[PDB]
Amino acid sequence: AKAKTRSSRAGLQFPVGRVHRLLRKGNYAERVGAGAPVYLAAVLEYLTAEILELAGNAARDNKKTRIIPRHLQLAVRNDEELNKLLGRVTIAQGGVLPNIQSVLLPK
Amino acid sequence: AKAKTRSSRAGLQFPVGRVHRLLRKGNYAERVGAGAPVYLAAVLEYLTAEILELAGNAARDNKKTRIIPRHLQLAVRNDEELNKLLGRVTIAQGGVLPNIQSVLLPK
Amino acid sequence: RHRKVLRDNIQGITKPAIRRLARRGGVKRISGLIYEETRGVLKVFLENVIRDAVTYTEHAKRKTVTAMDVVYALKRQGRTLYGFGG
Amino acid sequence: KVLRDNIQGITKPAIRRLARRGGVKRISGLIYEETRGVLKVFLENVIRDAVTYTEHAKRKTVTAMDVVYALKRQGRTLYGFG
Amino acid sequence: TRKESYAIYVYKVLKQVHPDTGISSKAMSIMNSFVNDVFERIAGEASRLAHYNKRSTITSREIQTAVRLLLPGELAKHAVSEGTKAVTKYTSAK
Amino acid sequence: TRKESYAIYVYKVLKQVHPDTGISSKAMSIMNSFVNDVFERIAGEASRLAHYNKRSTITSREIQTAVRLLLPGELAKHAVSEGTKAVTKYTSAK
Amino acid sequence: KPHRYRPGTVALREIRRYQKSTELLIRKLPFQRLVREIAQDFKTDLRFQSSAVMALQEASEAYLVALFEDTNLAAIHAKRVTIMPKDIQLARRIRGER
Amino acid sequence: VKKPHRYRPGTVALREIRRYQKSTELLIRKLPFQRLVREIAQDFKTDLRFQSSAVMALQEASEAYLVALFEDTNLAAIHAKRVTIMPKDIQLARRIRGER
DNA sequence: AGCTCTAGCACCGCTTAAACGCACGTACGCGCTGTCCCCCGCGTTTTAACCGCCAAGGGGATTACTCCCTAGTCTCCAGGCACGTGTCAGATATATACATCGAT
DNA sequence: ATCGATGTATATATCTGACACGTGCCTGGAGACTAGGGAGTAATCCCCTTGGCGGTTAAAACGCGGGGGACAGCGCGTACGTGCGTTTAAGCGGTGCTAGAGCTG
Repeated sequence: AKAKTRSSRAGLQFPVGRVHRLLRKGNYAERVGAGAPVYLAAVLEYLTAEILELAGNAARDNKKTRIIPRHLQLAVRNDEELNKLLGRVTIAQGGVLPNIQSVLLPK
Repeated sequence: AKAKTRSSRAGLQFPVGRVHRLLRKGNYAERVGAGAPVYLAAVLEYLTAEILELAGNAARDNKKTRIIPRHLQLAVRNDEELNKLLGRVTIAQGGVLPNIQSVLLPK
Repeated sequence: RHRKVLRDNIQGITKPAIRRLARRGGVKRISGLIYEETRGVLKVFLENVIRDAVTYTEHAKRKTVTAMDVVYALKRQGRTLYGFGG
Repeated sequence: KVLRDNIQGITKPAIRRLARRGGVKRISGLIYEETRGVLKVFLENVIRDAVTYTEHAKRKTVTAMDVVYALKRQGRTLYGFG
Repeated sequence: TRKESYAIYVYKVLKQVHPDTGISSKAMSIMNSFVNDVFERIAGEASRLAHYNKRSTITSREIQTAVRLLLPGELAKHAVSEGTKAVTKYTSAK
Repeated sequence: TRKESYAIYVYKVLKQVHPDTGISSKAMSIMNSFVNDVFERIAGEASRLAHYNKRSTITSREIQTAVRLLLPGELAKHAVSEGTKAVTKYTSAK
Repeated sequence: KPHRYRPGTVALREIRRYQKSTELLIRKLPFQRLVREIAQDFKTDLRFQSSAVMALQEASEAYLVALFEDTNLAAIHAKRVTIMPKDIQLARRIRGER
Repeated sequence: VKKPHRYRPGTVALREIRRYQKSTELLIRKLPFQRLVREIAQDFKTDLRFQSSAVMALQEASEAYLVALFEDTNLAAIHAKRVTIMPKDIQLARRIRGER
């Protein structure tokens, strides 16, 4: 019959088959369930969608249509929750926030 | 022929076979070499012997013939290298090292 | 199994208990504002540990929060705990 | 060719600029010395792991893969070099 | 030789969330590392949850617990829903 | 049923290093947990070292590199020394 | 004429007394009630093993004594001896918990 | 004797405190950092080579460490009612993390 | 073990802005001195933790059964990756408008 | 309070090399297939957690006094910062070299 990719059956933009092969070849367990690569591809797609959503918002705030890892750093760090996930993460060519302490301002 | 354990073949007292079985069942790799269980058992013996020696010295300093977990905390926290190893590790029934800051001491 | 809907148990960690917990750490004097910030950070830490512990229970389809689940939950946050099997 | 010392190569206005990227107003005179010290011990810790990673693979150069992997083991993942 | 990555997939995801945004090659590398690291975290705790319960399979329950574990907060309330709908699609497609 | 533990082995280690000193049960479990934790750490680092070099077999060199990474300072040198003499004794006695 | 010691002496005496002891500084039953209160809104009708409760005891006590040692260092750095909530926040936020 | 127009000590510091936090360029010069990386990897062995991406990653990670440590150092300094940093602030920021 | 060939390394020139040292000034560190209120140590008082005993029975654990599910093998083809081409958006440059900071 | 230079930002055009797009090509995802044992379920026993009781008593809570210790204020002064001028080595480019990655067998 005509072959259909499992990501399209799942309605996903991330590969079910590649994730399933990596779960097999990562040797995490002896067996891998059917819906587990679908579910993991879906959570990867959701995280990618949120992080690129914040990246696009930061880029539009910067008025720069192609996103830079600076825009990525503003995307990850300004989010109150996503910063906790990427807390022990250094983004290459990322930089820091333009924060000035209230005492350090001139009188 | 007569069965003879691999631990005595290696001059070793933690078991070769148990470490080999937990290496195979631990899903670390598809294959495990012959020298891997004996080497890992030797490393485990060195660490256990060092901590037991320091705990016995600390118990002689406290004058009991028993290693209480307080002696284990005193053993693993007084040695700088073992402190660097077990830095993020909490040992139960251990307390803290009896240290006082010199600013807090009056005279 | 809860006998009653418990509330306001944060005062169970008393000011003298906070005073001993500070004394083991090696501090001489305690201000009055310590005794609620300490309770707040204690509440935050226990919420963070018990959330992971109860997820470990519900993955096992259990009703009892065993010691092994607490050990693995504390291992997940980077604070490994010994003396409870491991 | 063996280099003698380039601890002083880490420039004092460069430490000033890194601290200003950190968000400080003023810098003490000793900061240029203990900042070089902590940078040296951190690079010691990272480079030791990097070189032993390279020695594991029968390789005699140090790749960005092994630097990123040593940083990942150290507790600070690095994104941007694989 | 050929090297395997996630560049076209994150490009498709960015295109469907934003039709008029570009993205640099350094960001290709960062998304590749980020997807690989999140996959490594989730699969690692899936293996740990399998080994804690004497479990020989990794089903959707282990991954669901891992997603509830790594991610706290509202994404913990989001990513366990979205992926659920994914397998809700999959059981309606197989 | 029976649960596996490293109790008697670290007990005879204690008898070898301090022949006139006993052990308590709580400290016994603490040492068992320490043995399991260090075993998991070194085996995980060896698994990473094998996977990152496209290697499928964990050899003695794998764990030698793993203990060179994990144990800091002079304990690394004594660990690799005792491991090397153990494996040479194993090969010579075989 | 009572034997009132100088305030700032018996505090150090009991610092030395507590630092050599492994007894549990938090009572078992208030921590039972607190643990049940925290675990109540995560699932109703949960049960706890006694060894799990002891694990909460030891982990909580170790975390609190480490935090208080760090805030003591932060306080003595700030040319003061009494810890304040700003010391708590500073030690936590340098540690990265915020 | 007339004097040229000049700023207060601290306000051009704030002008570049805003200027240097909006950019993402590397702060350490590339050659001295590469030479330092080469000299640290000498007691391990000689004749070791580094790819340019390896030195790039090392410099980026070390600059990230220094910027995070300097935020913590400035925060320790502002805790002590001071606007400038001190060395003991550096050992405080190292000691709270448990890496001293 | 061995061929191929990327790229790390060595170097050399010049243009270059930072790097460097120094000169002048002032905000800021540090210490003193002030008020004072904040907490510690106390006995008295009072609550509940604690032991332990008993008991109800839920719930984890074991044993047993049977079946859906996934590794495994085989065949096949299209999505995916390397490769190539060419716009096009960002960097660069110059002119213009607005605003923070200085000091009239 | 007001006005001025210095500084950052705003606007428009030219220019360029990375990224968007397309094409050829092939490893690996997909479909079909059987088999085996892990997995889900039920039946079962029973450790063990919850619950209640009672008395013991250690300890929490309470108020008291008083004096360090916090902290505002002040002054002084060294050490910063800012600036100009000079010096210098990074930065950039090309050239030349081969060690040593990297793939196949």
